[PDB]
Amino acid sequence: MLSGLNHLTLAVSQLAPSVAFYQQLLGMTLHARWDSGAYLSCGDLWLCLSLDPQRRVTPPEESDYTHYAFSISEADFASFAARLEAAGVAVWKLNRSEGASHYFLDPDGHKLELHVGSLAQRLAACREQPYKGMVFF
Amino acid sequence: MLSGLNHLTLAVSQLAPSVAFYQQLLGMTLHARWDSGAYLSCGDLWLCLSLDPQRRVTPPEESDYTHYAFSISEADFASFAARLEAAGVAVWKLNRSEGASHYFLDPDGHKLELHVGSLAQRLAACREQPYKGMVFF
Ligand SMILES: Cc1cc(CNCCS(C)(=O)=O)ccc1Br
Ligand SMILES: [Mn+2]
Ligand SMILES: [Mn+2]
Repeated sequence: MLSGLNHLTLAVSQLAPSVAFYQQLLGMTLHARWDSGAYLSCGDLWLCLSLDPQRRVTPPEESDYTHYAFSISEADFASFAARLEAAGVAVWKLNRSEGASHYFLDPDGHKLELHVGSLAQRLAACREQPYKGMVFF
Repeated sequence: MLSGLNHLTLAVSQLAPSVAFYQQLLGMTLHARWDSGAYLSCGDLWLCLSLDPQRRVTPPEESDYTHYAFSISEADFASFAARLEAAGVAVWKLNRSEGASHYFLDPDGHKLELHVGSLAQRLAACREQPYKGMVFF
C-alpha cells in the first residue's frame, strides 16, 4: 500500500532564488544542487526544486487553494512568521480557519504555510468548533 | 525551525470523486469530511482535500512539473500500478530515473507519482553518476 509522501517536487522558474528561499530563508537542509534542480530536506521531508521553463510566477488570486504546510513548534512559530514578514515575504491568507497558521508565498507564488499542530490536534479542535457539516470517522 | 511537512492540501473541483480516488482507489484513511473538504492520512502524511470553485481540471500539458510522490514498497509497486491502470487513471510521464516510479493524474489533473526509494538512495546514485553541474554539501 501507500505509506506516506515520498517527496514533494516544486517547479521553479529561477533555480538560484528558489534555493536561497528554501535554504537560507526557511532553513531547510541543502543536500545537492545541479544546473536544473536541487534536493533539500526538512526533517523527514524530501523536497526537490526542479527548474521548469513552464513555471510561471503566479499571483495568489490566480491559483487555487492547493498549498504546502510545514511544521513548526509553538515556541518558534511567531518569531519565524515575523521574520518572514520583516523580510518582505508576500502573503496570501490572513484568516486562521485551520488553527495556528501563517500563510506565505515562495518566489514563484507556490502557496506555503507554517502550521502548529498535528492532524490529531486539528480533529480534536474541530470537534469543539467543527467545519460546517463535519462528520468524523 | 521547520521540522517537516505538516500537511498537503489539494484543491478539488468535486469532493465526492476526489474522496473516492484518495480513499477507495489509493487506500488512504478518511478521518473527517465536511461540506467543503476532507482530511485523510497516508502513513505520516496529512492530506486535506479542499473543495475549491477555482480548481480547473487541468490537462498535464498545461501544468508545470510540480508533483506529489507517494512511497510504496518495490514488492507492492507493480500491482498498485496495475490497479490504477484498471481504474483508467491516466499517466503523465514515463520513468527514466533511478527507483521505480509511476506517474499518474488525479481527477483534477494534480500530478502524482508512486516512487520506490529514499533521498539517501537518490543521493548515492547521483554521487556515482552526477547530474550536469551537480555539487554536494
Ligand atoms: C552557490 C552555487 C551557485 C551555482 C551557480 N553558478 C553560476 C556560475 S555562472 C558564471 O554560470 O553564472 C551553482 C552551485 C552553487 Br553551490
Ligand atoms: Mn493548510
Ligand atoms: Mn518525482
